[PDB]
Amino acid sequence: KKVEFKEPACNVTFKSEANECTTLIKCTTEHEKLIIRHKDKIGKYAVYAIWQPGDTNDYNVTVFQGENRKTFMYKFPFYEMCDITMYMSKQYKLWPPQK
Amino acid sequence: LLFGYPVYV
Amino acid sequence: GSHSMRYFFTSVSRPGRGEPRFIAVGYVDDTQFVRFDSDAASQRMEPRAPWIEQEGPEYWDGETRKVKAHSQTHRVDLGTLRGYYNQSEAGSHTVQRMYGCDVGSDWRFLRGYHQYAYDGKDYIALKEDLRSWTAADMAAQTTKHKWEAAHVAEQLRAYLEGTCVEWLRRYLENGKETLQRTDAPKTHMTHHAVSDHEATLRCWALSFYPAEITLTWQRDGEDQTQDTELVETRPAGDGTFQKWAAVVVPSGQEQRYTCHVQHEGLPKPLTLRWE
Amino acid sequence: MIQRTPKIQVYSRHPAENGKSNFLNCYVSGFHPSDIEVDLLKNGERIEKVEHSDLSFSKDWSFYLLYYTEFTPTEKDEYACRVNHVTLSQPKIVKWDRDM
Repeated sequence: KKVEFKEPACNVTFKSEANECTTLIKCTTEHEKLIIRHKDKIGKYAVYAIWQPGDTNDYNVTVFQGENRKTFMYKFPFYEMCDITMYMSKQYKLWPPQK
Repeated sequence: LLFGYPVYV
Repeated sequence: GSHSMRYFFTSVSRPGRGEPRFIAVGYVDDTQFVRFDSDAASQRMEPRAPWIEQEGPEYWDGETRKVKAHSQTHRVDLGTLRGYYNQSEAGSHTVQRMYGCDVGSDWRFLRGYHQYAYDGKDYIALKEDLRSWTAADMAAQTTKHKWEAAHVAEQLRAYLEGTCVEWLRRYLENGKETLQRTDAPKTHMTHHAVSDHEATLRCWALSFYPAEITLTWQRDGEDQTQDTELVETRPAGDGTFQKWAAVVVPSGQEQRYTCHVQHEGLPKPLTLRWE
Repeated sequence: MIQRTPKIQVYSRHPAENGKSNFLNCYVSGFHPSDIEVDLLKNGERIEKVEHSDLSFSKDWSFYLLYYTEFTPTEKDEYACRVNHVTLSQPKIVKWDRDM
């Protein structure tokens, strides 16, 4: 009846769009379901958002199984990846955005 | 979301 | 603001060379979010926008099954149509289909669409009332009769005024960062010497969204036209669009002309004068 | 049947500057049938790394596609788009004039 929860498999991907760095946190689990939380967003499969300098770098994922659950906390170097992802926009001074 | 009814000309 | 969702389907027969080539693409306003290509390795409906990846496995399995059903029907349609027109079994033909819905600023149903084309020509289309059909030739009449008996319009009306609009709203929210945005155009003017007597003034509009935009030239106030060249609004490849308008002007008179830019993302129309 | 000749626009995503990575675009629209051959050329030679959008069409049923490739402009290098369609007797070549 007890559960030895396995950590969810999550992947963070980046896509340059309209000179903004879009981020997508997508996760899966062998358990019943999961909930991803990032900024003010929540998702059972993925969370989409635009990341800009000064934004948070945290997200957490809760996996469920029956009446049981476990939340895993994470940090990610969003600026580093966005910097790489927005290389072309940076050349024309279109990124980072105005604060 | 796609229409779910198959249609044939 | 007003929004729309559209699905476009293209099926092309290639007799003797395997099944028809089928390509389906889905759009919300001016941005694509999904596609299916019969020639792709996956054989699955595939995302074309990161925000649609917020939909789970049930969405993808369900849409994959439905898109393959659309592929199957068009595969048959090609056979039916060549039969309707007594055409050779060896020629290549094209069947196209589009359907979708529009919502007003209130995000409530505005209008629906569902039409077909055979070899680049209108074949049959659902009328605005979503209850009657528009058929051209005899063949289309055959199709119309069948659809009326099969209550196709009734099912489409239920979809267009229901599921279509409901999912459009869902997408608008899930991809709000990209879909509910307005990117004002970045504008500038270029000068091109054509001769020692005149020059081409070109007004550029770049990095804007949505695609709708109006560029016009005026001279000392009067509206220039027929003398002004416009190109089709085109994709920059980054989710944004571009467009330019040009006019041939006599050297030394450039500053008499003015370019006017109108776009949803601009608080008020822009006016550009050379130099 | 119906046959429409493709309109062709060759341009960059961003105003071009030598040394800055950019995207070379060849937008073909208003054509029918959909069968079409599009190549991006550098100094007359075909570029291998070229991607294109998913076939779609306008209200009049005419098709449109976007072919693109990432490149870094040089003052020397010349680029162009080579298109061939049933409506064309011979391949049509539209050069990138880099006017923006």
